[PDB]
Amino acid sequence: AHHWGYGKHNGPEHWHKDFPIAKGERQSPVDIDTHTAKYDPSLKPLSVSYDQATSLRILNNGHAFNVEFDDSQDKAVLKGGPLDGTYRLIQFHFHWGSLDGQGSEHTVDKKKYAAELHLVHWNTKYGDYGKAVQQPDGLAVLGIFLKVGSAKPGLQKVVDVLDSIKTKGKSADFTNFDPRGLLPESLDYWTYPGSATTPPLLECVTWIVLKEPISVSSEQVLKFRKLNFNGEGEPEELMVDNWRPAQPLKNRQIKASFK
Ligand SMILES: NS(=O)(=O)c1nccs1
Ligand SMILES: NS(=O)(=O)c1nccs1
Ligand SMILES: [Zn+2]
Repeated sequence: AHHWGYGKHNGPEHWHKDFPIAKGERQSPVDIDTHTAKYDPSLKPLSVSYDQATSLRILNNGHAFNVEFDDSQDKAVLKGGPLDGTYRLIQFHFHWGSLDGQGSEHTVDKKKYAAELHLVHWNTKYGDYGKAVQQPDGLAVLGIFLKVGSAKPGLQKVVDVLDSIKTKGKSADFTNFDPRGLLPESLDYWTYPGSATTPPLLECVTWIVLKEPISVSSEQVLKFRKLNFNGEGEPEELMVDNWRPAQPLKNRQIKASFK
């Protein structure tokens, strides 16, 4: 069974041994070189349609926490931008650091942010998530950087439930959460073809990374860092530094939606 993680002994440098696609041609995350990314006037504005989102549950899965949505019909969808068709929101989660100077997966001119939010969506033309991840255009992940400054009011409900899901395998009800409160003002973005950033690292993602970070407070991110990778009663390993470093860009172009 899976035994990968973020530690010295099972972290990103080890993943290729059980997931050889780790060394593939379209791995994520990557560094976004802002001077090399080309404005593409053919890209569209994103359409983020979360008005009818139905959050259900929050789960500590031993790698991050996922806020899960009802994806049994088109309630919260992502369309437009670089995408063809309709992508349904299934879950969001974050990656973060042990200190504010690292935590993001993507970097911008080598700058690491304190954390990165991933809103994960699957292409409805493949019928279910498991089928979608087997396709090069199966997922669309909306990535949003977090910097530390003022509090993000819409994040507080998430932070306040974390005490109840401290350890791997714990979940809690998480209904009526509006993910619109996690977005920045601008939907300007970069996009490129990549992969999931956790094993099995499937090369199925169209990445859409927002240029504008959101601000969260130090206190909010400190609460992320109180979670545990371990299960209940096991030796405590704080859930920190659950980010994969930037991978080689190889034969890919990062496109900008903005001039
Ligand atoms: N990250 S991994 O699953 O390939 C692994 N490395 C050592 C033991 S298990
Ligand atoms: N961290 S991520 O959003 O690229 C992801 N991995 C698996 C499903 S979604
Ligand atoms: Zn992620």
